[PDB]
Amino acid sequence: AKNIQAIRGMNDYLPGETAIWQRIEGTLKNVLGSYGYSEIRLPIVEQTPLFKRAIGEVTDVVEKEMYTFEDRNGDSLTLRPEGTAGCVRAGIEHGLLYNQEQRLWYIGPMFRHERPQKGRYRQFHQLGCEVFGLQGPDIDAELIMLTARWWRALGISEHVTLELNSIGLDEESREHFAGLCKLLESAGIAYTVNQRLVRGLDYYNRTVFEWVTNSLGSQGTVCAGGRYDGLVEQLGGRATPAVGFAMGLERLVLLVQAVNPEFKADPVVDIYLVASGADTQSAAMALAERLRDELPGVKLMTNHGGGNFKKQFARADKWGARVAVVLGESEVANGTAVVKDLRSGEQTAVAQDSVAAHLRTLLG
Amino acid sequence: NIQAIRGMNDYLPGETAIWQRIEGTLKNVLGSYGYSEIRLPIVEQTPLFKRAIGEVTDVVEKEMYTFEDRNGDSLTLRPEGTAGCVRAGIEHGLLYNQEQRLWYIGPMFRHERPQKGRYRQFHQLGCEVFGLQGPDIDAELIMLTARWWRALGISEHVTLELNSIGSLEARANYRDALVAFLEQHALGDYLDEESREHFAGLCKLLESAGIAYTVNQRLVRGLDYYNRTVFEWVTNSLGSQGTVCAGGRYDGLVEQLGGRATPAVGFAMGLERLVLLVQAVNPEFKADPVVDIYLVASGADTQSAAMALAERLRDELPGVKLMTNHGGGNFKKQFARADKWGARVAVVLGESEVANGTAVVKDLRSGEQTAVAQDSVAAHLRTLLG
Ligand SMILES: Nc1ncnc2c1ncn2[C@@H]1O[C@H](COP(=O)([O-])OC(=O)[C@@H]([NH3+])Cc2c[nH]cn2)[C@@H](O)[C@H]1O
Ligand SMILES: Nc1ncnc2c1ncn2[C@@H]1O[C@H](COP(=O)([O-])OC(=O)[C@@H]([NH3+])Cc2c[nH]cn2)[C@@H](O)[C@H]1O
Repeated sequence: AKNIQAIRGMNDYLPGETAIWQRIEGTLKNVLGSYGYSEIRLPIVEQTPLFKRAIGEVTDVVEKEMYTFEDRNGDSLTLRPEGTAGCVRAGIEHGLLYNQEQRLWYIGPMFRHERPQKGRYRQFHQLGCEVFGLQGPDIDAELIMLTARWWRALGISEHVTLELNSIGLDEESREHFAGLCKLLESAGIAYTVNQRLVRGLDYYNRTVFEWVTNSLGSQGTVCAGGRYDGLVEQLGGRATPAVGFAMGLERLVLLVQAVNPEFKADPVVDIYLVASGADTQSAAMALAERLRDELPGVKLMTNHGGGNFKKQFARADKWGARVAVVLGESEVANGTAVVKDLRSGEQTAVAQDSVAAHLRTLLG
Repeated sequence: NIQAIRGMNDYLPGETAIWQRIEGTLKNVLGSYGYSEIRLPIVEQTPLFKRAIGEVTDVVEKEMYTFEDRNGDSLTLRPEGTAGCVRAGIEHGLLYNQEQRLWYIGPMFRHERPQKGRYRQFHQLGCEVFGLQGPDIDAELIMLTARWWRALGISEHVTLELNSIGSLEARANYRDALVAFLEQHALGDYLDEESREHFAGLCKLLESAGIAYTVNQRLVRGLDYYNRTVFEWVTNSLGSQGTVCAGGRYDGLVEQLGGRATPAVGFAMGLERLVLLVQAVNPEFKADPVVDIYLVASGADTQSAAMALAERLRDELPGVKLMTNHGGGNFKKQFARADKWGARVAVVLGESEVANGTAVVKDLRSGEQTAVAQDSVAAHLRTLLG
């Protein structure tokens, strides 16, 4: 017997912390849903040439970060360090791009071999967004408006700055960049043009932006994206315009918990089901299942493994149950169930056929 | 151009939709039982899988995707989730003298020959409960699954196979007999006393719940950490290679992996097999369109107007899916794009409308369009959509 630890730089998100993640995620997804964007799920592993061909060879990602390995069949495989390439790839592969428009988003883990700190993980997660078929600066502005809406939704708008600039400058890129700035101004979105802003990836053409934070609630940048009109062709498909971005969920989760500790998730248990005595378990479990039928949306946990009423009532407190449906030998024979409000301590005996209604009132 | 690694799929917008509807329902039912989500790393030290799953098992022998890290360490993309789960639990002190009712969803990697229900990158939704011994929690897990089947309406196409493989002793006693017969040419008979009680109590609980099962004495799982209770939910619609959900006890794994002995039980399900079984048995488990309202808008400097009205309508109509057309196009092109997405209504925004402060609300299903003041469109849409 020995202990195996987690690969350094790879994290486990425990029960308490995932509850926050679930809230933040759903909010993000909900807003994406309101703009008409569809979800696409892509492979964690792709062939190495994809990342070499797309990201660029003199990039520090390709140079020193990819987690690459050789498959049983000699093929070199690489665990995705970002997600646009795979997207484009899947796009070209199923023929979703040629003379079509797609507004997609994706979420999942990315991998990069890096020396961990505040916001640098070896296994990290991105919410990414990509649109195909639209060139003008209009769509460029829609994406920024979308990010903007996310900040407001999460209550962190006063902690993210927007950086902007074009790496085309040539005439066309100027008109296009100007139009973008102008849409932003109209939207009342506050920006800062930065001449030295260039992304670490070699596939961006005109537009390049970045939302940043000072709380280092991220690693500075929290979201970053840009346009890449040539990547579809470069990877073997007919030329199509494209733009998107991806955000560091860990950074985001960090920024929110910092800007507003007033954020919380619903507790896990609403009702705890205490039961003790000879042959009560089947009764208790049968009741629990009925309460589940009648009370859709209630989080009810059935104690298991015996324990006296004192221990069980304490388990109810551990979980944060507000109500406790109790049931011993008597209740079972009499066809009742003791409903105990753990907040006021007021318990009452109710006929089982009426417990659902009672709980309903106690929970609001 | 590059293709995808064989045995690893892409889930497109169309099907993605069916996955989220199925996943939600799953997560919702897990929530109604008080189970918490836990998230674990996709890669772990190879020795964990070797230690946990067993050396002479098919997974370890020929399916894992191992490789070396820059520092010499052996890394393995997980082929299952229980090991990572137990590991993370011992590592953060979540199991000692504690109870947990966890679940997780994610990818699992196995190097197998791709078939109808076998892929190299597959997804599991699993459940692990630590700290409870008796057959009660075992029965709960089986009921949890039954609720899912009903929720998804495939209850009629999934059977339950059950079996007890007793304790270490019984299995080490069954060897002599088994092996002896093997050299030459039943498990239930070497089952220690304690294991027979446990399995009977378990069975006694399922009958009462009205859950139908079938004891299968040749049912052993393909992993080596399991102890008493063992089960699999199987479908004849071959929506899978057969088995859609499978699990069992594994009381000794937490200690073996270097922690204090705590009991544990869990299971994991193949989402692909499930999604397949559902689309099969439930012919039209239709998901809703990605677009409700499409925003037409052509004319001089109309876009800032359109994008602005669009932002307002999102604030007023939370829940609606509204897509703002982009890249120009004549009303004819745009109305077509609306059809493409399946928008039921279109709010048109020409040059007049900008000036007159109106917007035309076009009911795509009946063609009857009307001009409404912008302060009243939200209310107008609200009605058209019900
Ligand atoms: N090791 C890490 N640990 C934690 N968070 C990290 C790590 N590396 C990057 N991030 C997060 O991911 C964001 C985007 O990463 P990137 O700068 O490599 O660009 C891109 O990925 C492009 N794919 C953006 C894109 C998508 N579509 C178009 N352009 C960063 O701003 C940061 O929040
Ligand atoms: N290549 C594949 N493609 C698609 N689906 C697949 C593939 N391999 C396995 N599955 C799914 O994973 C389930 C569990 O099969 P398993 O025998 O690998 O055991 C286990 O995973 C145990 N760890 C379950 C467990 C957790 N806790 C206790 N027992 C199968 O019933 C099937 O639905």
